[PDB]
Amino acid sequence: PMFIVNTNVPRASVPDGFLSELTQQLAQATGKPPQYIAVHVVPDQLMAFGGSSEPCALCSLHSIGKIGGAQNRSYSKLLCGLLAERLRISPDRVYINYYDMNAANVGWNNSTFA
Amino acid sequence: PMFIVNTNVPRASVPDGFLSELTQQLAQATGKPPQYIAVHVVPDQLMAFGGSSEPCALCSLHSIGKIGGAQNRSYSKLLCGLLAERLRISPDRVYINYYDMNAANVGWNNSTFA
Amino acid sequence: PMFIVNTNVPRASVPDGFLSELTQQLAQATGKPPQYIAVHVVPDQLMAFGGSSEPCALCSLHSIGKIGGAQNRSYSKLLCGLLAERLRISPDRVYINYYDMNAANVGWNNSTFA
Ligand SMILES: O=C(O)c1cc(-c2cn[nH]c2)ccc1Oc1ccccc1
Ligand SMILES: O=C(O)c1cc(-c2cn[nH]c2)ccc1Oc1ccccc1
Repeated sequence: PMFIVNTNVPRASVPDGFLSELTQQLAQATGKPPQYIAVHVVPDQLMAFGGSSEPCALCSLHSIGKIGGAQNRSYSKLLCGLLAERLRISPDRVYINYYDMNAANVGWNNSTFA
Repeated sequence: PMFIVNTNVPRASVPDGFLSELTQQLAQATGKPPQYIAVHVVPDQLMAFGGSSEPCALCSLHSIGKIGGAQNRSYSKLLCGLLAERLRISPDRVYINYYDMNAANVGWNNSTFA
Repeated sequence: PMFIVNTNVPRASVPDGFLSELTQQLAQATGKPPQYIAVHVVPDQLMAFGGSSEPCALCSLHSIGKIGGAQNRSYSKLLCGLLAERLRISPDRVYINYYDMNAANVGWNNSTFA
């Protein structure tokens, strides 16, 4: 999968090791090999949630297959938990958008998937 | 609703309270509870529109329902106007990608909206 | 179309005129009018690909209508070729997500397309 986090929480508060932990945990959760997992964190952002500048996060999980009701709930729980634990962002100020990418619509290594 | 603005307009040009303004106008325009309205502004971007460096913006508005023909026309007029008045970006150098997210694909507060 | 590059390659490693080259090349590959081609490059990002933080890119290319595997493979090679040659990014560490936007869900110039 591809996972992206945008947040108003500053650079300093992003623990070293956090990108690795997202890669590890996302492999463990999705049933996907970690070699192709991409993770992206953007701190120091001018954003708001409900109008308020209290810590928040706008996130994105792109996957080729394996997206739906029950799975997206378990990923939400895992990643909210991780953002709360590591960046002190409350779960109710996190949004995670899930996308099921069709294989031909994902470019990689001078071509596309499958 | 989630609204994101990326622009080559510098940090200094974004007026104080712009995020709240976007949150008020989006709450009106969509009829949605204000607590669910997220906004994000990214200034100083290395962007071009038509190959030119002139002020421009690339935006997106994600929502669970309330996305379609007339609504999007109206959102575009509202939002381009706000970007013209506040950021001094000509409407013809603005894109806003609209997305109608299914409830099961939007994570929040340790779960999804399903 | 709209092309967006996010990378951990620094600001300085991005050559001058790279946005015009991307605009040039996208116009000649796709046949689309250059005036509506939007490009966005975001250097110095905190990201990892396959657990590792060697130079990488997570990209997107949005078009109105008409997406297929033949075109996407050609765009992938073209775009991967430009990132190798100019940004020193190995093609096996580049994702490009393709999207077929409906005309009505792309806001522009106070209205939407078609
Ligand atoms: O988890 C995925 O399905 C997966 C998803 C993506 C992706 C990048 N942007 N949008 C989607 C890339 C590689 C993947 O992993 C693969 C690993 C091996 C073979 C095929 C895909
Ligand atoms: O190349 C495209 O398909 C195209 C894509 C977009 C777009 C913006 N955000 N997401 C997609 C806008 C105009 C386009 O070009 C057009 C040219 C003429 C008429 C309509 C669209």
